[PDB]
Amino acid sequence: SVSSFERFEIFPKERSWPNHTTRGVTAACPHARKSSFYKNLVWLTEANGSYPNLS
Amino acid sequence: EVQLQESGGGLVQPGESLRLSCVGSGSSFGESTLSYYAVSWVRQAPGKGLEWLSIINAGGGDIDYADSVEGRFTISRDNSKETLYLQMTNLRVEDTGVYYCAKHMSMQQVVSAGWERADLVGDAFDVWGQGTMVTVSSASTKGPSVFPLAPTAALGCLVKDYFPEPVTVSWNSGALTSGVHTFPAVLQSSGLYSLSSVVTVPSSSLTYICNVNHKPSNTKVDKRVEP
Ligand SMILES: *[C@@H]1O[C@H](CO)[C@@H](O[C@@H]2O[C@H](CO)[C@@H](O)[C@H](O)[C@H]2NC(C)=O)[C@H](O)[C@H]1NC(C)=O
Repeated sequence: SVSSFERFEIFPKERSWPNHTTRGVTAACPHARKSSFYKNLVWLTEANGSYPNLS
Repeated sequence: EVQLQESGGGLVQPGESLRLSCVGSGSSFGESTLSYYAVSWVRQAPGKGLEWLSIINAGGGDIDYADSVEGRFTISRDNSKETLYLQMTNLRVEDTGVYYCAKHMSMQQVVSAGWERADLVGDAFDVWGQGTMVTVSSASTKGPSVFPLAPTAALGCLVKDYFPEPVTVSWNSGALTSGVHTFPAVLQSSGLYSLSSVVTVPSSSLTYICNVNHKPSNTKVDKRVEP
């Protein structure tokens, strides 16, 4: 039970994680023949052989 | 790291076909073999620069080609064999050159983790093969003629008449690895290539031989060089 409820971009994907890879997808979560991921999360991964510290 | 070895090229008649193979070996970070990455073929014509031909992604998707080779050439990969392919058809004389196999930097999938990259990056080529040469010419192949160059000092080998490139020179199986000078070949007036190879030796003389290898004709010569 909610009086109100709205969804918003807490951490905008490309702008929030410049130094990590954000385009991770999985065959476990397929949408539209192709394989994708959750709509509200980001599978952050290494970028340029480095996973910088994150805060 | 990952190493790459093209193979399967040589001399073929115009309008014919030829299939180059690119074999991967070794692994980069996280035991990533070649099937983790996206690969491209890149050719180089004699004396010119680098031309990109086609790209394929790790899983075998997102194929694309350069307009100059679209319809004739076809890229593919047997990840079980960690091998890439380039099926060339209707070969034209300008297709002659050194065909390279080049891996793209970014990791595109990690299959056991169930992780893929949504896009195809196609970024820097951090690993290249030694190259395999494709010579498109209706001229017939002919074996090399080798003659000695007897004698700090100097002794040599004259590979007089052959077609087409390339040959492989190695004096006494790399014994003389200092001071060598395998000279760039020239195209003689007849129409067949010529080439000399030399090494510097001092007053001391020991026997010296040159090992010649011409792939397209099963030619292997260990010619002597006595005064
Ligand atoms: C990223 O964070 C880790 C820990 O969260 C840092 O690791 C420390 O590294 C120093 C050496 O630089 C060690 O003396 C410490 O023992 C490590 N742990 C901690 C808790 O400090 C790491 O240095 C950070 N990276 C950068 C570039 O600052």
